[PDB]
Amino acid sequence: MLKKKQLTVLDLHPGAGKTRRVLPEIVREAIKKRLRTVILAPTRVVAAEMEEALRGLPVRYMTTAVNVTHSGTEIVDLMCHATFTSRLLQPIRVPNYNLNIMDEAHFTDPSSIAARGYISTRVEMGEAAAIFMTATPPGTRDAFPDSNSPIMDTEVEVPERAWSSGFDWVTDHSGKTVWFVPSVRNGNEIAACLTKAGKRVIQLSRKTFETEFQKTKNQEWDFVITTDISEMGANFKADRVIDSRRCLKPVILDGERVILAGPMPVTHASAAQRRGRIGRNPNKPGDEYMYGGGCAETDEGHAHWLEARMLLDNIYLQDGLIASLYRPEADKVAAIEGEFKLRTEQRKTFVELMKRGDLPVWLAYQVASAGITYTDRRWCFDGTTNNTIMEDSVPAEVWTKYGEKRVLKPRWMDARVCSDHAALKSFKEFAAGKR
Ligand SMILES: CC(C)c1cc2ncccc2[nH]1
Repeated sequence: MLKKKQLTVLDLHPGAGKTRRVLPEIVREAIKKRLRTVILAPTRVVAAEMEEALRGLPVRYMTTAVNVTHSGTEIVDLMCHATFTSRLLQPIRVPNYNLNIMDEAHFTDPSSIAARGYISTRVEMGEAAAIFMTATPPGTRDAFPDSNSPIMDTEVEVPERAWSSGFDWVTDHSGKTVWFVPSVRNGNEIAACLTKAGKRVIQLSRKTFETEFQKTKNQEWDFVITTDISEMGANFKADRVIDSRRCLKPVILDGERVILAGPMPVTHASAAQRRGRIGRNPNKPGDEYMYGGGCAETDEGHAHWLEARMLLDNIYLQDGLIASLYRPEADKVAAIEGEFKLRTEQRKTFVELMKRGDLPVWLAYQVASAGITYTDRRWCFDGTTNNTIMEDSVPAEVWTKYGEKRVLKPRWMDARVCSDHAALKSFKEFAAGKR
């Protein structure tokens, strides 16, 4: 696996031991061969679990999710997928790793796709080796892979709104359920319905993940309501998964705005990972998987792959060369390598709008490419009235950095900046010049 010019896909089924058994063996061999190695975790939660599995081995943890005293003797680095892509974009030198290991390599967030693209290009060039660890590599068509113990799979109508009758099976259960919803707003409604029925519910999403996931270990719960983020190696002591089989799809329309289309079907890879949360204990057969729709290849034309090309076009590889997307996911976007390459000052603005501004990649690119500087927020207010952002069915308003009350009406509208209350609160703070 460790030879230069080789990319291996470690596709053992979910729960087969890729992280706790195989990963430490790979790391020991890499250290024996003096290979400068990077290990990429999808989340801070997975980074902390990796430290437990690799404890005793000389690994430099480039994350505050682990409190360790590094010796300075480490040639193996561990960081999140997003951190790797961020450091590549910034004017910080990233070592040319001889071995690149990505855990939960199916992650479809733009920084994860860009990291696979950069790594696979280095391997293709003959410069490095790579190992992508996932039960569901890109283009997998099997939503029902093997498990540690038999699973009871049942196709059934799953509620996506509060209900008063017709779904007794949901609440009659006495175990612990993990329920995948298509959005934070949809989970809020289902959680409120379950709480009204006497259930103890924890909600998980990208922005709350680390904090709320700790509650699944610290307190008793009946349901965990989560978005697709729990497909990335989140483990639960549960006996049932309820899966809506739905997700939202960001779509760029006329190259001018981004909408959150759907809810629409998940991919086979996502369905297999949602199901993969249960059937993990060989001593507990009969965990249930209830699924409420079919699968489809909804990653085709999904904005994350176009956003990954915007990131890769702005990462130095060698002279004017630009990294390609990883071959099995390269057709998900119709884009020319290099079309989003920015000049030095516009590139720095694009990076700061993502890193400090916390803007979606597509929106950060529109602002930087228009020649606007990071702190200039006039674009948040000079769009057409069809770009007015609404709060509780009335236009959202903020006090500008000049002390003037204005309606939020961005020049470019990206639905992700107002997808839920927390996102809109963050965007209002940005529009006001507060970061
Ligand atoms: C634990 C945190 C503070 C951290 C460690 C580290 N090492 C190298 C480069 C960046 C780094 N960040």
